[PDB]
Amino acid sequence: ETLNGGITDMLTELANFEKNVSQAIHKYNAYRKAASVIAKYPHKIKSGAEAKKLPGVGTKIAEKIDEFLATGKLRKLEKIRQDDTSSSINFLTRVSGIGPSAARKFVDEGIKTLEDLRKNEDKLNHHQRIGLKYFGDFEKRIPREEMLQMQDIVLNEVKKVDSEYIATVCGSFRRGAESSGDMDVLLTHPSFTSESTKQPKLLHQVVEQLQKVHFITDTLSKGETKFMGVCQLPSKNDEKEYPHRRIDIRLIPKDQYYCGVLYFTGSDIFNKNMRAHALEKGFTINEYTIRPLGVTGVAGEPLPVDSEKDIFDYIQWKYREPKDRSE
DNA sequence: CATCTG
DNA sequence: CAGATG
Ligand code: NA
Ligand code: NA
Ligand SMILES: [Zn+2]
Ligand SMILES: [Zn+2]
Repeated sequence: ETLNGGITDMLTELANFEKNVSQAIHKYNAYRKAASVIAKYPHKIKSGAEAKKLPGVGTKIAEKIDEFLATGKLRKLEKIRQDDTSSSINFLTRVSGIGPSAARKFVDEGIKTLEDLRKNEDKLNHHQRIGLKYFGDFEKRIPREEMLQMQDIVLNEVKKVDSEYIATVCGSFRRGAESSGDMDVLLTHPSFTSESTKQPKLLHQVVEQLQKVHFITDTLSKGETKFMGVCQLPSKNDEKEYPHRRIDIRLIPKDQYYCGVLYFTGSDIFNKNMRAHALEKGFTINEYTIRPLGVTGVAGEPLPVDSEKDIFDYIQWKYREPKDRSE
């Protein structure tokens, strides 16, 4: 957790590049298991050989560790940190809609910077376009103070549209979080469910309203259950306009909301622990539902939930306010 | 995993 | 339809 940090950190630096710059997915995968195990390892690795002793740890990675220990750096790491091409992919990626694949091709066409992009706006697609347009704003954290005003608006309009709507602002913001990165709203209607055959209007109506009154600015992707968009808090008394914020809204069958609600709220850490216990208590838990573990190995059948209250109870646990859902 | 591009 | 991105 700090006894083998530098070690894992470089391993990450290495794994990462294999993946994004080279295509070396395996390679990349290697650095990762390695970093995984060395992370868990209870002692302070004083040598490659000692390391190698580990599973996931081979000869090359050992090699690397020695050099790292032996001297405060790594030639290769240093060699990679310079190279403009590598640095490029790393940069270009920062733009919503640019993944590595794309990051690659652009560089290969000379697009390396931000302007590069701008001039080649033709080569970007819609998402990518928006992405570039909101580059800075997109990287801006969202103060909870904005989060509330924001949440305010969604919740009202979702409301005027259908009284039976049920919206929820999951995420960190939910676990108290002083600031978040984006805004994910969990959504369900009573007339939407597990067997219930679709209902796209269900999602499409609210999206409209939002854009209707201006809260929603752009659409990134708009499927029948997931809408990926951009939004923004009406600039007040002209002087202070807000940034453009990421926003997702997603429809869920009412019959498996709280699993999802719970689920989204995290932290992953809380989740695991809750997953690990549910299991003790003789259960199963996931994004969608909670089921009773049979002894034959496994087995299923959905347990019936009406609130985060129903889940905890089940695995017989202390209901945890979302504030203390941390770990 | 759901959505887009092509 | 494979393959990308979030
Ligand atoms: Na990106
Ligand atoms: Na293939
Ligand atoms: Zn020891
Ligand atoms: Zn999100």
